[PDB]
Amino acid sequence: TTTLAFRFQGGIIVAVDSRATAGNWVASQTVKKVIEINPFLLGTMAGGAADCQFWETWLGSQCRLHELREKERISVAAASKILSNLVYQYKGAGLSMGTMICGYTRKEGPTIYYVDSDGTRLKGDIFCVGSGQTFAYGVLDSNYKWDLSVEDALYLGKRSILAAAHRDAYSGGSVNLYHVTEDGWIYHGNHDVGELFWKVKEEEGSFNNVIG
Amino acid sequence: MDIILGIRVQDSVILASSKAVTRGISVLKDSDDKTRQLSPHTLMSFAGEAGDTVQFAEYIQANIQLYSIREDYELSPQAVSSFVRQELAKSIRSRRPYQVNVLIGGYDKKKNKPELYQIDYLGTKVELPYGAHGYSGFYTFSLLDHHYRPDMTTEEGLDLLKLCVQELEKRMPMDFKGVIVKIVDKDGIRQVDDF
Amino acid sequence: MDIILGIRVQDSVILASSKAVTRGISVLKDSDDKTRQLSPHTLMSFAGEAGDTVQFAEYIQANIQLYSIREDYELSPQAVSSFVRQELAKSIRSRRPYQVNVLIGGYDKKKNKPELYQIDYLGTKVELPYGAHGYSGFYTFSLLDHHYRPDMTTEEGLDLLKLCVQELEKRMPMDFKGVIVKIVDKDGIRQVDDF
Amino acid sequence: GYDRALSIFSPDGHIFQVEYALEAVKRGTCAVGVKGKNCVVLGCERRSTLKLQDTRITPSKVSKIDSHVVLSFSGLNADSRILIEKARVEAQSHRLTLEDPVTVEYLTRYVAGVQQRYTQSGGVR
Amino acid sequence: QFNPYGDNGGTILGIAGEDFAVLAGDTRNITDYSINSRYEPKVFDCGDNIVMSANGFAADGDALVKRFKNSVKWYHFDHNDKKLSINSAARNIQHLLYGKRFFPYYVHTIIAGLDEDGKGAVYSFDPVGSYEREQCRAGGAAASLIMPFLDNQVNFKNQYEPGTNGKVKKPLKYLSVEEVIKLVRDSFTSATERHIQVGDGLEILIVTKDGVRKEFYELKRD
Amino acid sequence: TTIVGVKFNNGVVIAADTRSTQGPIVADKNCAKLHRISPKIWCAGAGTAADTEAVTQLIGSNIELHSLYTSREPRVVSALQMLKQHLFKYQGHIGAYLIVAGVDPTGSHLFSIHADGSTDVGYYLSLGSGSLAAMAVLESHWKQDLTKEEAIKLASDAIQAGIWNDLGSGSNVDVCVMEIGKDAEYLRNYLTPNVREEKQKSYKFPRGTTAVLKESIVNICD
Amino acid sequence: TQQPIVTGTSVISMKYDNGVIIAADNLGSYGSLLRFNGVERLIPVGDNTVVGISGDISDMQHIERLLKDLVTENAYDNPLADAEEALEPSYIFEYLATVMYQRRSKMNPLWNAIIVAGVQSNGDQFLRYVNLLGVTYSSPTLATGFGAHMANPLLRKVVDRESDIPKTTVQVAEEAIVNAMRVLYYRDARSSRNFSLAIIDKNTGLTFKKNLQVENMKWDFAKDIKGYGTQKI
Amino acid sequence: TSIMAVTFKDGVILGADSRTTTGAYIANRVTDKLTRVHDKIWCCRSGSAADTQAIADIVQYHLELYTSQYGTPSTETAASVFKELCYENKDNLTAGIIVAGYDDKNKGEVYTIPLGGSVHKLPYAIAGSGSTFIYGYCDKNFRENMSKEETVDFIKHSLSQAIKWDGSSGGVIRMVVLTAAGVERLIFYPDEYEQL
Amino acid sequence: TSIMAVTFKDGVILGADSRTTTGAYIANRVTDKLTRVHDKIWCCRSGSAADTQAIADIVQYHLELYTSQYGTPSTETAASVFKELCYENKDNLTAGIIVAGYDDKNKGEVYTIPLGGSVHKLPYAIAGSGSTFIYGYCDKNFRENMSKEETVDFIKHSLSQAIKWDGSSGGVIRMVVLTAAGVERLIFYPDEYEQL
Amino acid sequence: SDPSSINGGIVVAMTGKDCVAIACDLRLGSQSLGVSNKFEKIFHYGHVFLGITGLATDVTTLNEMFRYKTNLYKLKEERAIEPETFTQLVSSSLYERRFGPYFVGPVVAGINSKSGKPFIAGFDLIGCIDEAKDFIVSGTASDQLFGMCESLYEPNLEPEDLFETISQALLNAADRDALSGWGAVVYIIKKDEVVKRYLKMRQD
Ligand SMILES: [Mg+2]
Ligand SMILES: [Mg+2]
Ligand SMILES: [Mg+2]
Ligand SMILES: [Mg+2]
Repeated sequence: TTTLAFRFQGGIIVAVDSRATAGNWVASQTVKKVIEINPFLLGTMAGGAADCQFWETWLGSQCRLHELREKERISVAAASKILSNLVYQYKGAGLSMGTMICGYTRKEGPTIYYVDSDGTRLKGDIFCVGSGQTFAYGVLDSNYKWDLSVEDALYLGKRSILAAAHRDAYSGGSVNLYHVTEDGWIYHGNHDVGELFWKVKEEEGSFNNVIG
Repeated sequence: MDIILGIRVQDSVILASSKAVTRGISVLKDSDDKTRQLSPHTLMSFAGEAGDTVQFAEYIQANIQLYSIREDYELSPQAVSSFVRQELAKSIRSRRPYQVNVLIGGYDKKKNKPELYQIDYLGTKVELPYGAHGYSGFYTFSLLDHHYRPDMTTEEGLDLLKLCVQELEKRMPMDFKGVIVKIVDKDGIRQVDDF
Repeated sequence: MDIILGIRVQDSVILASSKAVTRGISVLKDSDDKTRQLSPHTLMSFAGEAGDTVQFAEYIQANIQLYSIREDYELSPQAVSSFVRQELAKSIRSRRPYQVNVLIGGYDKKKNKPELYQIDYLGTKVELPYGAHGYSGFYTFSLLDHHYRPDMTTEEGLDLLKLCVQELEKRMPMDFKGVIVKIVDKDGIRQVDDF
Repeated sequence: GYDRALSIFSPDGHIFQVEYALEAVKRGTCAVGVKGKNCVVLGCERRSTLKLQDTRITPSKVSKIDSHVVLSFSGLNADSRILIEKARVEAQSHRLTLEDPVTVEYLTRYVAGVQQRYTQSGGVR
Repeated sequence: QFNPYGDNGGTILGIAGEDFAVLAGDTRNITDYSINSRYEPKVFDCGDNIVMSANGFAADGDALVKRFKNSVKWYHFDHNDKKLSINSAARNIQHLLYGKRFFPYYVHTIIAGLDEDGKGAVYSFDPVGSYEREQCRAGGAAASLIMPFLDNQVNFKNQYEPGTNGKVKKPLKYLSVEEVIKLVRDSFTSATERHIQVGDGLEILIVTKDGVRKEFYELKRD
Repeated sequence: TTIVGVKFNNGVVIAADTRSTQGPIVADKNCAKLHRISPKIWCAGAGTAADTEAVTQLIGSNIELHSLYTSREPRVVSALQMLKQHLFKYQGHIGAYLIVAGVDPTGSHLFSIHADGSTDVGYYLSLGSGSLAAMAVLESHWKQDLTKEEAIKLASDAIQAGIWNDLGSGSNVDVCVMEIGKDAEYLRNYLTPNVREEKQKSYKFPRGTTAVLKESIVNICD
Repeated sequence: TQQPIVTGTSVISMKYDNGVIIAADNLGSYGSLLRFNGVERLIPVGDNTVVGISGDISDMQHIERLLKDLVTENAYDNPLADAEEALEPSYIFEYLATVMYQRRSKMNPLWNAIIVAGVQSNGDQFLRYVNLLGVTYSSPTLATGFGAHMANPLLRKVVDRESDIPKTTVQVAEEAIVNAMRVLYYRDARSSRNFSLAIIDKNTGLTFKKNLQVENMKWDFAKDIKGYGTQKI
Repeated sequence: TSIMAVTFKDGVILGADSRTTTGAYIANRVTDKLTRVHDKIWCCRSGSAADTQAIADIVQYHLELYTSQYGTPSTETAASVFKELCYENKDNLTAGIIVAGYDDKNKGEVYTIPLGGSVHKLPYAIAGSGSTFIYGYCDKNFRENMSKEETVDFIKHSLSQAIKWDGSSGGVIRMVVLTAAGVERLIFYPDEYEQL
Repeated sequence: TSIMAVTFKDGVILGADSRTTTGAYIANRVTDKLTRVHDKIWCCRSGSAADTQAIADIVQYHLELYTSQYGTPSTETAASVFKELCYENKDNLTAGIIVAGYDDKNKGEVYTIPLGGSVHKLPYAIAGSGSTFIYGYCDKNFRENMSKEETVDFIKHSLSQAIKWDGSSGGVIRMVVLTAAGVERLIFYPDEYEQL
Repeated sequence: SDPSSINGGIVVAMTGKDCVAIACDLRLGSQSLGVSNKFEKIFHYGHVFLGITGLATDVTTLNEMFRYKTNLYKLKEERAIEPETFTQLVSSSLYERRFGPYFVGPVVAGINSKSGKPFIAGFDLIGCIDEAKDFIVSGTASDQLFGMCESLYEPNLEPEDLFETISQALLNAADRDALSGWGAVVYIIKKDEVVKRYLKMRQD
């Protein structure tokens, strides 16, 4: 995996790849590593596919129960903390999860929490997570400014996953893009790296290391 | 050791190499030059097992200097890189292998082209536009994939390298104490003093 | 985690705690506050196993806040430190022990004295003029042995701390991304924003 | 464990033990709550058949549950301590898990829920 | 030391058409270098137009299939004989597998049927309950031999329109049940040639709105 | 592998399957496990394929040089002794399990050699993963005083037991017959009971299907 | 977690046109020591099922008691216990299969390989295997341990697929089984000469044969075998 | 393996089963474990087939070379050569060998060589896995100066029992009789010895 | 240990050596390994002294309680109680026990219970480390319906040999005779049995 | 710490009508890190073609070694080495390192210059020769190549058809392997012309 999410002037970008591996066997190129918890909440998935898939959909059930009981959408802080307190109970048992809980609420604004299976929970503006995280960081960090347009932000997120999909053997397939604003999350498509790489190479003039 | 990079631009090869030497919980030195001049137009940077690194570098240096004197001639970067690779390829099945990774940056005067060779301790050689050894590459390769162009100037190369060092200084867990940067071109080898 | 220090001067306790959070070869965060206010005049810094640290800190915080509400009263630093120690002393023979080391800095309002308590994950408590956890102490204890005086001011304390951070930034292998510094005195707990 | 159904229905549909608990409240000292435009005031009678009291230490009738919420009561004093202690624990547990203090409605719902549970559990009044 | 797991070999394969779906599997059951049986089926009709195979360790696969069949039975009892949709089956199976997260069923599971719009559906699971809907999936011993073939022949990957300079991809389209069965049979005969645990027989279960049909073909017995 | 040797009236016959594996994968479907040491001394080999080939070629070479030096037809006991002493020296690290047989001026001979250097004498022998399937047949059907045609049948039947029942063995049956007073006849692919069935479909692609970036003529001349 | 102490080697079996045959020797080995020689490893259940067991004998005796108790339990409040509600082979097997998998799942296996041979009430032949891991499978021939390696190849020459079963008589099938038992005595170092054999036929019912012996053995050729290579005398 | 060698009035008799094993699989049921290192010096082999064969082959070479230079070697000499190989290579051998031969001066002699490579001259010797089960029997039934027929019976009964209890042992019982008369090979099939 | 139990015409006799060992040190040279679990149901103990004692003590308790409620237990019943303990606690026991008793209906009976906790009813049984060396002997010399004196001799000779070869076995040979007549304890010292 | 799957890569070869094809990917990585997109694994000595997968240092070393040996062969024999003969030299040379082997999966392809016959062969790391009429596979996606070839292949394909077949076998095998890909090269070989084509493929 490579996954990321960053905060900026116009909300939150979230981008992930779609590869799943069993060692060096490429098991799937079409995995959904973002899970839509509600119209204002997203969770990313890295590590054990099952662990992430199972506990993040379980998280969605807990979030849904919160708004039935409290007549109010759950805060990102509280949603992330349900998940982190859950995995902390299983600490040592061998769960494998690197997740980011992204969303907007009125009281918090756009918010990202990194949550992993050792029980770490961090609020932050930028995180990249997974086997390709360093590659995504390299691009993202060098071109990141708070003031990016929504258009430029979407591309950076997509371009950063591309960077990692290219270099990291255990990342690839396609990119899935999301924008999160005050009004909720908006999907911005599935982008096969098959075509995206060549498209970006030509249009951007990058990837010269590659035989064109 | 740890951080060594190399970028080949239009008319030069640039090597950047970290200055720290750490044993245990102490940084013993913050001004270490992890490089040896093999010939006037060939420079080798190196990283790996303590002691092995310098011992290997100086051994290769001695061998190339000997060749130069014997033939009153300078081996091409390709020739030097192939000699180095073979030496490492022997080493890997020895009783005690040299655990050293190297970058060789040279300017070939017969072709008027700069050349960068990346070789690991197994004797795995590749010629590259840009290269790195260790964890360095996990940050820099993606960044250079994006910003690198083949027709860049030496100055564009240095700025591109400043980006790499900035990223490493942000995301790397260890304090590698900055880099010594060296340029290899048609006029030989010089060191950038302010970086 | 890694770097947490504490200095007790004439009229305050000062805690300094590193800002980096590193998992693997990536610094995930460079602005992490490794501290929890337990009561208005008691602050606890912490370092250790990922997840365990915050979970423990927040658990202690919840317990002390509960006590405060129940008695409409603030536990003395000594009382808090003893509660914390016992909690860790239980933990060490559990199925899975909390692997957390802490410094507790508090101002005792009944005695008008600042107090610094160092407690490791085994529940080993000591009151000290200055303290540290992890490799930090291997540099700072000797330095504070030299420059520390018992009658120092808060400002003298901060300069003494700047020396410690300077040394750690010179000799420590890892980039801990500076420190957040907090002062605990008769008026409560405040954060120095420029360090 | 002692199991007896103490709160049960009578033929007329009343749960007499709950209604008798109301009589204990009716016997308790008066307490009043008035809310302003920008405040709430809690007032409490203290019966004056007791002189030689020590007002410093005698449990006050208004209890802080958290720094922003207070609870007062009429009825059995010893009973009230149990509700207050539970409420205070839940207040800290809410801050720990939700990272936000309780709403007054939430805290009230919790306390109300405890009271209800003691009306259909074996072995308790 | 007692090892509670074994490997019974075999391999399975699910393909989804427009208004049908197939789930194929060989009938060979092995341990080590011995054949236990040349005809031991491992693809099952579970009711409600859902076929299922749990390939790998047969004892775990049989327990799982057994439990899911039982889950379907109680779904009827508890929800007024309601039909268990394939998506609902998939999610139930996730919980069956993940319920043994710390002592897993050693199986790659595949189910096939029709979604609620009458379209063909295939879902695959890892041993601890990660699942995904797909047009196409092979599981088991020869999965690595078969899957890339299916990428090429079912989803037309790496195939471009002739003359277009590799600029226009071959267009995706559904396949007939006749074409899909050809691809299944060729997949298994190829796999049989190059994998020792694959052979003896091939049994395909086809699923349409009319129910569940079977087809059986001999495979090489060496 | 399955390999066998069977003695008869006037000589000796050996046989072998033709499967080569890398783990569960079949690497070669038609490999030759019957090795010529000298014209009338042939060797069936099981184990590490390169080891059986090298050790058989080496001793084959030294036997030739010996035959020339002595002006005599080579004997089986020489090949046996040279093979066993070589393999013993290597303590099993050369993984060659051999059935040695042939005719020479002394008569007809059948031996087996394990990897480790131990030798056996017998009228019927089997080695390899399929040796138990083969030996079951040999123990069932062997008798003293077999004809050439009976021994071939027995031998190839024993290999077939291996081909069908052992996952380590498959494809074809090779035979070699060494009769006294005659040239040895090597019968390559004596049986071929595992011919691949007609595929359902041709996968020949429309020309231009594959996207190309560059072409160039490669110079192979001087 | 266990290690087997006193053990029984192969159980072999096959279907023929009217029923099933199953056999197993009478030995309880203690490692390489051939310790006990009167051990019956075929256990009949009613007059329609025989359960053959290999592996740990202490666990075999436990299973005997389970089966014997199962019969008792089935008779309780059952007027048709010797009729329509008699124990079928398929019932007995599913019970053992259930137990075997439960025990492996609790990391405390019954260290056995089991073959249940019998005839159902509708005349159908039943032959199914289950072992310590709870693995189950059916085949026209079935054998455990060495039997799988040496008997199955011989028995499969008689019944190589389903369609060969009506063509196989009880005379032919028994011949093959008895021959297979001889081969295992030649080649399995944990086998004995003495064995038991049971036929369950849809017409003749259960025939249980005790104290059989491997006979018609070839050993004469041994006298001609001298040395290990070059030795002549 | 079950093996033994027994001195008697006229010379010595060697005896052995015929089972070679790889685990529980019988790789050879008609093995010949009685091996000639000289006209009237033979050995019984137990342990690793490879080791014991390699050893016997080397010894045969040595005694053939001894014979060419110094004439017929004594049984003691043959046993010493076996010992030298077994002792000096004790780390890399699994060989329990019994040496038996007939001189005309010394009559029958038996030397046994266990794993360490020690040498032990004895009236009779038993070895191999199956020997454990007949220590009792053989000690109670052996007498010195038995006749040929008595010795054949002693060996036949003894190895019968070793074979009965040891699963590693089995097949036929081979014997080799060493006297002034010459060298005689005997064999006894299961149907005879099993029901003693 | 060397132990055995032998049925004969009038009942059954149990026999045992007297050596208890911790390593090569003899912790007790006069041990009594023949143990009463009922008037005429006894056992021979081999394996861990602690395990076999703890077991016999439990069994004696069970049979005393059985007796109080249902009268005298059969030898089969006693053997079943031993088995139950040995089988169900097989992971935590090292106990090889022979059970022997005298009914008036069933006469003499011998059940042996090896490590797994399997049960084996036999005419006679041998067990313990020393038994390996007398399988041969005992199979050749045992007959059914022997007299008391013949059985005492069979046991005396058998255990004599087991003791001769097994270093773990030794000391005196204890026997216990179980017949309609009653219960008789016999002992035989080294100076007698060593030179049989 | 499994040398054959540190660098990654694949090679496949096929026969057709009076032609052969040999193809390889271009990736060289260090486990998860892709490093070079230009690492060709196919070499030629005269008209004999050799592909080599596995540990890249041994790939390079063996190329340099077989160039050495074939140059000397040619000087002494006064003719270019043929594929049957070269195949034997490869086997000799690998088995020479029996107990300290090169960690490689070589593949030989070529057309005999005298007989005109197409020829392919594969080798294990220790020199065993796998000869085949149809195809040879090698590398970290060898399972995948086996599956592609065994279904896609048919005998007697014309050079232009064989090209499509081998290219599709390689490409789809490569895309199911994390350590193979990043480019591809195909050699179509006829009696006296050899065409080298670089394929467009996904770069993840
Ligand atoms: Mg086969
Ligand atoms: Mg114990
Ligand atoms: Mg003794
Ligand atoms: Mg990639």
